[PDB]
Amino acid sequence: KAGNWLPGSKTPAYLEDLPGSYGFDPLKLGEDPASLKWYVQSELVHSRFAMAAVAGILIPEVLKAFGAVNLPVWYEAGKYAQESSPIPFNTLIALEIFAFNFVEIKRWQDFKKPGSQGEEGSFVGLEGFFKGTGENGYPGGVFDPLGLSKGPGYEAMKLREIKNGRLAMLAFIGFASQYLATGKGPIENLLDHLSNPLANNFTTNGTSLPAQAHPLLSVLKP
Amino acid sequence: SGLTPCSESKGFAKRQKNEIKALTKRLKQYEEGSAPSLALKATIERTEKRFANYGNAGLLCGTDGLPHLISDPGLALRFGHAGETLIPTVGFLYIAGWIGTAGRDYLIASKGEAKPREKEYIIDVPLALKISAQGAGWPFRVIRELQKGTLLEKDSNITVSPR
Amino acid sequence: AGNWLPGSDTPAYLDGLPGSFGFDPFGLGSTPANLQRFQEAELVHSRWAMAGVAGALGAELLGQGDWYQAPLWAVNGGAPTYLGIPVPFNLSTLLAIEFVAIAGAEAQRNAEPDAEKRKYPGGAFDPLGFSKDSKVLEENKLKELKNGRLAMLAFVGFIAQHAATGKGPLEALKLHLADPWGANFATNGVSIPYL
Amino acid sequence: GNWLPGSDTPAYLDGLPGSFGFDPFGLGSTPANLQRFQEAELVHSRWAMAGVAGALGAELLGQDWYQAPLWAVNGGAPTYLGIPVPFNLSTLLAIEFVAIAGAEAQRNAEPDAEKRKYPGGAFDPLGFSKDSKVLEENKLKELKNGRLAMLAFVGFIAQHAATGKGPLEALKLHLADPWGANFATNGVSIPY
Amino acid sequence: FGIGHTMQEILDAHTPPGGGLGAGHKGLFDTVNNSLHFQLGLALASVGTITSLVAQHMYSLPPYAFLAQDFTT
Amino acid sequence: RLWCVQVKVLRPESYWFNEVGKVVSVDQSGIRYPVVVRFPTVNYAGVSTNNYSLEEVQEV
Ligand code: CHL
Ligand SMILES: CC1=C[C@H](O)CC(C)(C)[C@H]1/C=C/C(C)=C/C=C/C(C)=C/C=C/C=C(C)/C=C/C=C(C)/C=C/C1=C(C)C[C@H](O)CC1(C)C
Repeated sequence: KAGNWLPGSKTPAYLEDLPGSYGFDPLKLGEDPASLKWYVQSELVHSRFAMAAVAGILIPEVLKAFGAVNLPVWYEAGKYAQESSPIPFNTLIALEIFAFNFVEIKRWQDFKKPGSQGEEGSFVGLEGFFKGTGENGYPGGVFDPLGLSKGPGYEAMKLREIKNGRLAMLAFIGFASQYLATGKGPIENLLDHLSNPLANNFTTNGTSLPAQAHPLLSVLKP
Repeated sequence: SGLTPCSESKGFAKRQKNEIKALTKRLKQYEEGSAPSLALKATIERTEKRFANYGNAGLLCGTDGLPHLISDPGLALRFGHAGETLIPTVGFLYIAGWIGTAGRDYLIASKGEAKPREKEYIIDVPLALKISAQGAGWPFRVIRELQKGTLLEKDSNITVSPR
Repeated sequence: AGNWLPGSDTPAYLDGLPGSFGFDPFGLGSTPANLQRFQEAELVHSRWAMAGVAGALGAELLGQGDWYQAPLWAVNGGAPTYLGIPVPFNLSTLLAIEFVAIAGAEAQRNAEPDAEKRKYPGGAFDPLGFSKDSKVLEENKLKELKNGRLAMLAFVGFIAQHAATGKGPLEALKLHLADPWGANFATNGVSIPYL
Repeated sequence: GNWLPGSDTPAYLDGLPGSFGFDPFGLGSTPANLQRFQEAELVHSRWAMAGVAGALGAELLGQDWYQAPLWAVNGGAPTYLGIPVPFNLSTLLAIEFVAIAGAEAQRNAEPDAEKRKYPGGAFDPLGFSKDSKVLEENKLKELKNGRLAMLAFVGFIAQHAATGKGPLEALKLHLADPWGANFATNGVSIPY
Repeated sequence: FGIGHTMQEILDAHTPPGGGLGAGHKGLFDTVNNSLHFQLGLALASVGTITSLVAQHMYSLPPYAFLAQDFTT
Repeated sequence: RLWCVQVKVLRPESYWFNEVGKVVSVDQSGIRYPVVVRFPTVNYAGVSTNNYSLEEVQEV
């Protein structure tokens, strides 16, 4: 166990040996072992998607703030990419549907039967790419080309992936809510908070605290 | 369905005008600043805000000047009426599954006690509050119990009458 | 022969059948009497589609119009033409001998008592003796169903393409080859209705 | 040899011709898959000999390889060397199919395993073959010489995808401007 | 006359081979034929449904001349 | 048949048909319904016990 999310609370016993476990399950969603395996895989997939997304938002945004490049912001990047895209919208959607149907069915079949996508005849000769590591959510093969899962620091990298994943998930939801509440970019929100942190936060964006629900906002003001 | 938006319906505007006129006719018998005058003014303000909000919500009005709800999930999604029936459907189904799962969990927990009937009329309030808070994650546990086969009692274990 | 979904359990009743990849996710072949009927039905559908696809495609390569442009002389007041040669039959006599010829052939097929000859009759239907060797016949049974399943998807592909774009089969292939990323099933307003 | 000195080679790659222990993804772990991949590698390598020798040899004779099939779509006639050459593009694909598919169908009909990779007999004129001492030596020579050939042919396609010009003249630009003209300078291989 | 269907054979043949309906309609010919209350229930169900159909179709598709103008009728 | 063993009632007209009760006692004098079963629920008469024959109870 990495620790306790609530020090002094009684952590559930089924979360003792999981990587990135702080005993956090107050709703008891992972009490069933099959549910726990499915949610471990789901948390890993969500974590890696949010990881890549937050990288592709923040690193261009930080480079733009430093003045290195001039890329469109994340909430409008779909518009400028589609105008210069050789492939139009509908066929892009269809291709994404086809490719993700294929790869997610392969991932799902490996989840149901571990190592099944690496057996003879599972692919058309290329099943050695996906032999599996025998672990839920850690495929390996082509997905680990540098082979650092065989290194001594494999367990530390599992903990690093999960915690950075939770941070990335919270960061992307923060990006979406900050755009929906303030209308500006994430680095703009950070600079506005750094300029005046008392007055520039969620309590003054006019959205997160609705005026009808909080009548004291318009009363206790200068 | 041949309806018109309430923001451009003449019957909707006529109904707002008539309701405001009736409230203002009631308003003129009281002096300014009195409690009936303030109450009637608050009612007038609420009427104006309600008609403005119903016009701004994209509600469709009939020939009677009254809003009509669209409940087919197709017509609601492609014409912006999902807040009339579809989103309330999702919200109600979530809360109803919450209540049902909390009740089922309390009944199952009380089944294992020495006096199972005692907890049904003398409520274990801390246990009921703990189970009630855990009902937020009801769809995950319920769908897992459905897949596992533990949600349903077997037909051999349920009493039936002779046929 | 393989698995349609690798790494998945296949139904046991499908093991050993010709052209079997364990594909029965709805369990339609669980009843043994139904599975025997479905085997003849798949083969008859396969053989009709294999001749139907070759007839539809092969007439276009000889410049006789597409499969959709064949029968409108019945409704336009025209006359049938086979390779430019006129055919002196009308609809009152084309369908009459169609009912006589086809139902006569189908009545003989339905009268076979044993299960094997209802699928693989042989005899007069195999004059070149391809069923002399058991190894070649077993491999050819897999070849027939895999070609037949491709033709069944092709003919439904003919109907669904024409119901969506209105063009011919080779016309659509030319349209797809001219601009693949902008002319496909996704780029019409039929296959995906909400863009 | 070894593709990565100090790394542990897989055990199933030992004793193979042209073996450097390079299989980090374990593609040839199954012996049935490994046997087919040697025939796939050799046929890919042998076709890469013809592609490179052709692309380079024709332009050493003053005949680009990309501009070679540029008389059918735009308009013109086939030409080989300087002789006016018969046949048309529609007829060329007919002889293309019968010659290659007829030959390739005989490539895999044999029940042997070494004959699918190393035929011998009627396919080895000028002697060669013999017992063991030079057959394995040119077995190693075939895979290694073939390996640059398919790397070069992909390099031929990728360079023309980035520059739009031939490989022989782009070699001349690499000697004229060795530091100002390479794959890093053009804004195709590495953007920004 | 030697031609035609036998209702017992029709009922006995219509059992799904997957066993979804159990024995199917086997023995239902003797059940319907020997029970006058089964026949009366079927007849009354169909006749009452037809009576409702008559009510729903005579108002909307009036079959008699000058019936739609007689509102009381 | 044993003492305090769970049994399933197979009598169709019984209130506790397909339900599980506890055996109180089994009479050994050859009476028609020797197995005495206690149930956790009452029937419509408020009774919690009934007598069953050997074939009417199945050990679970
Ligand atoms: C993660 C998915 C995702 C999200 C959050 C967004 C969000 C956004 N996109 Mg964007 N897009 C996304 C994916 C994609 N988009 C586009 C193409 C565009 C264009 C061309 C444009 C945008 C624009 C926008 C913005 C306008 C608001 C909007 O359109 O809401 C959309 C909100 C969504 C949630 C979209 C649905 C995504 C979906 C959930 C993905 C997964 C679906 C799968 C079928 C999964 C189904 C379940 C599985 C298990 C079977 C907004 C920031 C535009 C904007 O700036 O103009 C006002 C703009 O012009 N997008 C493509 C190309 C195919 C995507 C591929 O997945
Ligand atoms: C081994 C493995 C291991 C691990 O495990 C994984 C991994 C890493 C994945 C792997 C590796 C790999 C590699 C890289 C692959 C690639 C390759 C090659 C390139 C192919 C070719 C391929 C290449 C070859 C065939 C070739 C071809 C050639 C041809 C003939 C050409 C021709 C030409 C010429 C004549 C000239 C003329 O005028 C025209 C033409 C006609 C146009």
